Amino acid sequence: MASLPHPKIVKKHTKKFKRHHSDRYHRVAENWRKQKGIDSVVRRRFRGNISQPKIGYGSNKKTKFLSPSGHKTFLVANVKDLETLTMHTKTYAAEIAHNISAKNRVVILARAKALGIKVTNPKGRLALEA
Amino acid sequence: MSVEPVVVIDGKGHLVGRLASVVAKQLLNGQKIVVVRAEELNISGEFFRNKLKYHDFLRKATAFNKTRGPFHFRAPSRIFYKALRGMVSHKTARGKAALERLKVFEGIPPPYDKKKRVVVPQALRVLRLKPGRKYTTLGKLSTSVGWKYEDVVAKLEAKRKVSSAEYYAKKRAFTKKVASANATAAESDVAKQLAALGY
Amino acid sequence: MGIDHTSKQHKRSGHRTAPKSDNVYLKLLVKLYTFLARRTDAPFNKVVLKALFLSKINRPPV
Amino acid sequence: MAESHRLYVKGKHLSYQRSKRVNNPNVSLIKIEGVATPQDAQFYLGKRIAYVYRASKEVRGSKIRVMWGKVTRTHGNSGVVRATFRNNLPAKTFGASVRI
Amino acid sequence: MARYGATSTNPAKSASARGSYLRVSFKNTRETAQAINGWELTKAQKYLEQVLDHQRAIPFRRFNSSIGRTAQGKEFGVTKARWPAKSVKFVQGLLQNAAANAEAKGLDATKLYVSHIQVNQAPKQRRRTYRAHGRINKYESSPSHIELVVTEKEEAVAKAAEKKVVRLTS
Amino acid sequence: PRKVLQLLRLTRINSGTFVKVTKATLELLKLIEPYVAYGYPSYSTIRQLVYKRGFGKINKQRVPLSDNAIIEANLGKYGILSIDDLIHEIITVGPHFKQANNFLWPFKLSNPSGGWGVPRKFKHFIQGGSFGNREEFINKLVKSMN
Amino acid sequence: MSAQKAPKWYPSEDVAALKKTRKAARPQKLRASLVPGTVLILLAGRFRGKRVVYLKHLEDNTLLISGPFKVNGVPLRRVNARYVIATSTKVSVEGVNVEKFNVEYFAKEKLTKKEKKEANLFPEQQNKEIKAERVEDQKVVDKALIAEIKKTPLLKQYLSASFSLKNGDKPHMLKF
RNA sequence: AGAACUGGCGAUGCGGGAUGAACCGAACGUAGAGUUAAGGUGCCGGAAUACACGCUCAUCAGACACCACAAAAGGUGUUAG
RNA sequence: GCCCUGAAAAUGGAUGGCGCUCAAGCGUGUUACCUAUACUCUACCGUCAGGGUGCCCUGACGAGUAGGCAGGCGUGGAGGUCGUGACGAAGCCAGACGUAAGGUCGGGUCGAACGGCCUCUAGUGCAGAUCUUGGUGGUAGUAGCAAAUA
RNA sequence: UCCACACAAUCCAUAGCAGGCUAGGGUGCAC
Repeated sequence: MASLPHPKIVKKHTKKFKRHHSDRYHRVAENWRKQKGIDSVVRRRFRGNISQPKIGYGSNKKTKFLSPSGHKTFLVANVKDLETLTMHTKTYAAEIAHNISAKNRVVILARAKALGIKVTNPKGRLALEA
Repeated sequence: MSVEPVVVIDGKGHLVGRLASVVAKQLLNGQKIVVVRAEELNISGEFFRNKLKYHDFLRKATAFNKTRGPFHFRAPSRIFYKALRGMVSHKTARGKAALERLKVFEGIPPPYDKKKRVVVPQALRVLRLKPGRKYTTLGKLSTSVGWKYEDVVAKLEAKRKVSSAEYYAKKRAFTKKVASANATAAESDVAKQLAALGY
Repeated sequence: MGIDHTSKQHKRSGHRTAPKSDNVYLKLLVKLYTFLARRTDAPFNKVVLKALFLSKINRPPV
Repeated sequence: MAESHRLYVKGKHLSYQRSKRVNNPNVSLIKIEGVATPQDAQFYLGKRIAYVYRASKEVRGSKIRVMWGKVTRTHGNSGVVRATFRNNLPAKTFGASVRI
Repeated sequence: MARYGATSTNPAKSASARGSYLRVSFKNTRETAQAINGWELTKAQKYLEQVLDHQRAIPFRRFNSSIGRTAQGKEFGVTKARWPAKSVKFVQGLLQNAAANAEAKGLDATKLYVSHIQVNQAPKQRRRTYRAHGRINKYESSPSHIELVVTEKEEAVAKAAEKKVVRLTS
Repeated sequence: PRKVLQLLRLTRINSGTFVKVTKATLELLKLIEPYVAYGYPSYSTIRQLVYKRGFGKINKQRVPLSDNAIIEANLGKYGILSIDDLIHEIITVGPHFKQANNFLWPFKLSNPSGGWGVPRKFKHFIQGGSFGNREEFINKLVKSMN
Repeated sequence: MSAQKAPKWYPSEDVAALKKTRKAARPQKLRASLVPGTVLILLAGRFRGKRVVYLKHLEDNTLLISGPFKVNGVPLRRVNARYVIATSTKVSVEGVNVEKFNVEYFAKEKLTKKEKKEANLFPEQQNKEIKAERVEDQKVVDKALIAEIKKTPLLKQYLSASFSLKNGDKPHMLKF
């Protein structure tokens, strides 16, 4: 339904709270870890420093765990997992697993189209074979 | 001049620090400004105290050891150029470009027949006048510093001489071309003028 | 600013529905009590609920 | 006496269009609320419109970047005006209050 | 060509050579590959024979450090130059190897120029030679790989394949 | 001095509380003093003060002094809660108008517009600032707090 | 429902209310600036003449004008000026509709239509002036100073305008 | 150096102050719009080359606090009282 | 008051700088502006008030090292449950989010294995410790390859 | 070899808006 995924993009901080003094040393991992010591400017938690992770950055409970398309994705192991998904249709998108083989995707793709749950399953299908 | 592409400014009897404030701001506006008549600008106060300040700056310009700067600028165009660098943020690239946009020329540079213009009450006459601890022209400061000056006033004298001739014949021909109103005229039309604006 | 306000927030609440329920029966029974308390008058049923939620320190042998 | 000089002064940004083929440069549309008098626009044009880039609020990039426009030409002639921007403005700041 | 790096070209069109694990200075050869890129086989051969003789310098655009200077710049004026004879000798070998592949394919004496040359330091061999005061420092050697493809294609293709902007609006 | 602020129920800056007429308050107010601008706001400015800044009582959260909420709601043991009646009754400072002035609890004022509400923090009304008692100026000040 | 977390399910069409307050612009805004509304005319230039309906402000000045042309056609503006002064037709727009589409009779109807307002205009132009009138048309902005005169008056003129705006559209797909 | 009474720093961001742990304003989830504090409005540098007046002409001097110096003596027919 | 006189210091001039002097000084009043994360407001995340039906809503408070507590993420393996696989794990670019721990898929590589859930356990998460070991860049085409002159 | 120059990537009719044809001094030109 709602235009609320426009807030999810708008809100952010997709500042991207990375490690930092990351870029200088390769080793420094891209993933965040808290700045323990005083002397860090970041720990003082000003702007321009990179903002820290907290809960308060968190988006609206309704928007969370959704694609930018606004459909909820549920990862779909097989033909069976589709059966719950066809009930959703409009509500849910199905993202078809990395584990999945080509031949299995075919059955799954073909059945999905009849279900009316096109999102990312046709994209994933094109990719594997065509 | 007060537009977007002119920009030519009259230095005669203008205040150095004041000319530089507006000049910097217009270069920050993005104009390319030609400051003309550099020797004729005046900076107020007695010469002796003014020369004492510059003298220390010369004394500074005696060192470092090294070569390659610092500098003290002898001449009226040069003094004025130094003044802009201080006026504008010298740290930044924007500031730097604005500085590249100045040219200061002494006397007149190669003919700008188009008039150089006074800025909104920039001139030292009114801006002295209670008064005048003395007042010092840039040409007076620089005779004591040394000579890019000596050639510049020499040219000023020749430029002013040549132009002063031109202006007399120009004005003669203009009042002549002009006597339009020495009234003619009335012709219903003048009533139209008085109305036309009027309403 | 602050204070009384900060102190109240600084506290806590209050009960708490008991940690773990090994008994399934105890998990629904307590929930049944808050249920009865709220639709009608009964103060006791609301009181019993808290006590069942606390561990060895609230629950009384009689 | 004057001319303009004076600060009043509110306006709107209508929208800033950062546009080429690579041919065209950048346009900015401004609509000042009532202001310039028809006369005040016309004898003049070149009135420089300076908006401060401040914190509004929460953390906006609160910088020592004071922004200056100029009116290129009117388009609107009694109201709306064309402007262009030259500098760097803060981030997608169409909307924002115009002002000295 | 070989088990390779970046060929990006055509088998009918190109000739291949590569040198495997030669012991020569990695910097000196790099210079030489840089300098004698786009040129023929005959021009390059003379250019290298000249190098050994001290007729032609090889430019050292990169790689510095008390390298002799402009005895003559030859190609351009640049301070740094040597005329590394060993390193030149292996490339003479490499060009002769390619030139023989080219000849065998039946590509013409007239054929074209050197598209692609690289130089990688392959492994660095280990070795060591002892030092004073009961301490050890190591002297090692660099095996190098150099890749050559010479291509049918340079004059012709540069015109034919004419080849990159375009449009506009469906 | 902070603990007496907490006593008046000035929890933050741009907080407000009404106080009554007596020497005892004043004397307690004296410890508070360099916290405060104070004075009598007139009959009208107080009307303008309640409408924007007023809030709801306990047994409910904050719910404002807005139109519906006062007429139907607000507890009121002593007398009539309704908007005009309540405001009259506090200003007259008669019986249990001290219980009326057990407001819900602080008025949370806007910062002054134009800073006409801020003459110097440094100064007293006698220094030429904001500080201290001033009837006239408090009504001007509250208008700005809108 | 039930159990078990929790997706949807859809809705709407609600509100609500206003009404005295519906209205307040709806004549009006005209009141501040003067004038009628659209359709607006070339008095000037040329003497005898002409009609257009003001589809757009891109902003005021920069204004969009239209009529018909599916095939070969007839022209069209975005212009910052050239020629136009108002008439006496008013809609409940100011001046928003648009593209440059029309078509069925549009040019011609608008041409017959003009005659009347223009024929009403030229005596009032003789009564004031003509040569002078160009300079007014040239502006475009506009508006306050003098919104007058009569013309006589509307019903058909509204009909073309209402249609033009509706006409201005198209849907139906196409490749050219 | 060593106590008392208190706030801050430590563990407190952000705005002001050239920079600058504890000076002023200010106690900070996010994001925006508005308006303000402290403090500032010739240029750098928002924003006044503001308005009424008076002294000063040394470049005094652009300074709450501050590694901001300047005294006894103070002349003095400098100005003023 | 002002001011000079008292008034001398070491690599180069400044009141932050340019440096104006009926001021851009300093003091007396005064008008208008500018300006924070403040304050107000809009939207919304936690806590606590609480309400109401695994879920929805009202309003207040809400930086944080040492540090306490509580919820969650990820790891190898076990069992059971849900399955997945001859193009799986794994890899690198990217693509989607979750503040976030992580998450999901795609390119195009790869040629056999892998998730989820519940419950559990533990050789269970690193930038660092003149940390261990291996590999690698700059240092460099640099020092040395020079005293019987053969 | 390179100098100078085309092309494109960087006071009147009045259509129907607009123009711009043709009946009857101000300033751009290789000076």
